[PDB]
Amino acid sequence: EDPKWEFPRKNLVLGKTLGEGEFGKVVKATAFHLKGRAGYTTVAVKMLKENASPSELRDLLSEFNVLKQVNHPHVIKLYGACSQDGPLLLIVEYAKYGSLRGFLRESRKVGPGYLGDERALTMGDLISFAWQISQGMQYLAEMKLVHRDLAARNILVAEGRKMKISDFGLSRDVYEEDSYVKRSQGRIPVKWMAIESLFDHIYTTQSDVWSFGVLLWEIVTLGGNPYPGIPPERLFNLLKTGHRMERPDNCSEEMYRLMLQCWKQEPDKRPVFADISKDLEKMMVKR
Ligand SMILES: COC(=O)c1ccc2c(c1)NC(=O)/C2=C(\Nc1ccc(N(C)C(=O)CN2CCN(C)CC2)cc1)c1ccccc1
Repeated sequence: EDPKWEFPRKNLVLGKTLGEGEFGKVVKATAFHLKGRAGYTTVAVKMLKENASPSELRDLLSEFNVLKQVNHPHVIKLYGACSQDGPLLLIVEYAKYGSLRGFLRESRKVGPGYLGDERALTMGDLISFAWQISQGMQYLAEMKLVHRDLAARNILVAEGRKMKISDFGLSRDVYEEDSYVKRSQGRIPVKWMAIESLFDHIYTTQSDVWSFGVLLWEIVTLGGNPYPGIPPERLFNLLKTGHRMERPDNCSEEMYRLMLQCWKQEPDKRPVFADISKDLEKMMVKR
C-alpha cells in the first residue's frame, strides 16, 4: 500500500507468460505512464499462482521489500505494484533475452554462437558477464543482503546484453551478525548451496560467493548443469570429502582457480565480491 510504488491497475495490460519464478509466474506486460514516462512502456509482471502457499506470498512480499531499497545497473529494477483492485502484481524491468541460462544455451545452436552482434560470444564476453554480476553482488553485499539463490536461471540478460541479478524472493537481510540462519530446511536447490548452508543452515555473503562459483561454472559451460549425473542427496558426502566440480572444457586455469577459491570449505578463505571483481578485471585485461 506504498504511495511511492503503487501503480494504477487500469494502466497495466498483461500479455504472454515469460516463465515461472520461485513463487509464481512472470508475464510480459505494458504500463501506461509508468513513473511519468509518456505512453506505454514494455515491462514484466510477477504474480502468484492460484494455488499459492503462504511461503510464496511471503517471498513475493520480501522481493518487493528488498527491491524498493536497492538500485544498481546490474540488479533488475522494480517499477511498481498493484495491490488494491485484485491479485497482487509486481511491475518489474523487462529483460529481452530472458535468463542467462536460457541465453547461453541458445548460443550453442543460434547466431554465430560461441567463438572463444548480441549473438556472437567470446571468452571476453563471458568474463564481462561474470564481472557485471560480481559488481551487482558487491553492491548487494554492501547493502547487507544475502541473495541465497544465485544461479544462471536467476540472472537476466537485458538490452545491450547487460546482466541483471533477479529473483529476490529468497533474499534476506543480515543486518546483525552478518548471517541469516533458519531452523527449517531451505528452498534453494542443493546443487547451488554452500557446504555450511547445506549442513549448518548458515547463509552469509560468503555463501553467496560459493553460489557465484557455481554460476561461473554455468557461464563457462554455456548453461551447463552442475554436478551432472550426481543425485542431489549425494552432495552432502561429496562436498564433505572435499570433492568439487572438475575444470570444464573451455575454462582457463585462472578461471578454474577462481572457482575453486569460491568453493573453499572455510567461508573466510573464499574471496569477497570486491576481490572477485578485481580478479575478473585482470582476466579481461590479460588478453
Ligand atoms: C524482480 O524481477 C524478477 O525477478 C524478474 C524475473 C524474470 C524476468 C524479469 C524480472 N523480467 C523479465 O523480462 C524476465 C524474464 N523474461 C524473459 C524474456 C524473454 C524470454 N524469451 C527469450 C522468450 O523466448 C519467451 N519464451 C520463453 C519460453 N516459453 C516457452 C515461451 C516464452 C523469456 C523470459 C524471465 C521470466 C521467467 C523466467 C526467466 C526469465
